[PDB]
Amino acid sequence: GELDFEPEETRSFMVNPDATEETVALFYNLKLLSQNSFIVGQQDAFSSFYQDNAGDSDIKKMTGSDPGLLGSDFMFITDDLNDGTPSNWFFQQENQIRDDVLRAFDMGLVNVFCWHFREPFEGEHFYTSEMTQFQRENALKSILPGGENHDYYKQKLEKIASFTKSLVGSNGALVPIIFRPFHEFDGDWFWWGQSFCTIEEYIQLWQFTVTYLKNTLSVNNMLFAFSPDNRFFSESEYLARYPGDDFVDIMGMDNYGDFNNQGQAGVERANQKLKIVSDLAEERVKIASLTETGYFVTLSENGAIPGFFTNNLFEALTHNDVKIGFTMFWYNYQDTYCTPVPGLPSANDFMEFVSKPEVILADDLPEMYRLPPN
Repeated sequence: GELDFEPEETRSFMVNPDATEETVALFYNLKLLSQNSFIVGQQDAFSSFYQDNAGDSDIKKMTGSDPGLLGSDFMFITDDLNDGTPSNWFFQQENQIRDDVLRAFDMGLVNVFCWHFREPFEGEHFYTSEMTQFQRENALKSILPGGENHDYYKQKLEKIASFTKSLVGSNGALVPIIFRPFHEFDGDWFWWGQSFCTIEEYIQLWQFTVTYLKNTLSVNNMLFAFSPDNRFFSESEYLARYPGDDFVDIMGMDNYGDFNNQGQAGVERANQKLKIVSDLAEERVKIASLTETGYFVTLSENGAIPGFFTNNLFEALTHNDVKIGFTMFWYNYQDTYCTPVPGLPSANDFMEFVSKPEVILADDLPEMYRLPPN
């Protein structure tokens, strides 16, 4: 693979040119490997398992290798009831997340965090179907400067910052994380969604958040990822609520709908939308990504899609010279899986997929946190 800039210049293409050396290396190495390959990871790979069969990650049970990327969530870390102490269940979750992230970094994996941020008035729900009309219509407005919950929101960012700056690997370096907040904002299922705020409000929230974390709180081990769901067909629509090249490192999208038993038509839609992201990332010197995907199987309800991984997902990720740094599956949980373990339908198909040269799991990860010389 080849890039149009030298490693030593990477800082000039980053939201935070003062990032730690390992965070700069992560940006460079993701951009470089995206020319012809991509990392595959999974949300909660070290703590959430099909049928709660704990031990190795399900991807390692299946393939023999851990995933190349671990997804985690700030949800429990920012809960109103997380008091930081050992008896507290939310703190126990925070500590387990921290241990899994440090384990991932020590093994060389990439770490991505999303944030299922419970709305600020009562702190109980992030899904709009579960909150009141008043909460839906006013949650995001209330956290902007001038909003009645703005100081509350600053305190949540301060907790994200203190957690993030606490992540020290076994090598003594801070763990770089990709932070992907306010995702899927083109849908209506979260309170930061498009029916509940204007374009200007969403962009103001994004810019305030990046600047407060990077500048006020001096968080230097973070890359920033922007990701709608799949509700666009053009560059202009993808960019509708984009906060600007000074505020985004990773251009992502989430896509389950085009894979949900939609045939080759859905595969084509998924590839076309990812190509838009990939084209914009090439033009703006960003990293592109399919930040969430999967086809969820619950054997008492539905079955696997024949050739899903090899013929559907892989084709969408590669056809027409798509360039992405990584993709991530959602978690496996109880009787529902989106990556198989041995003996389940889609296991062979998954093996064929992960054997493709483009796919990078833990065993074939580059040294992502070392910058090569010029």
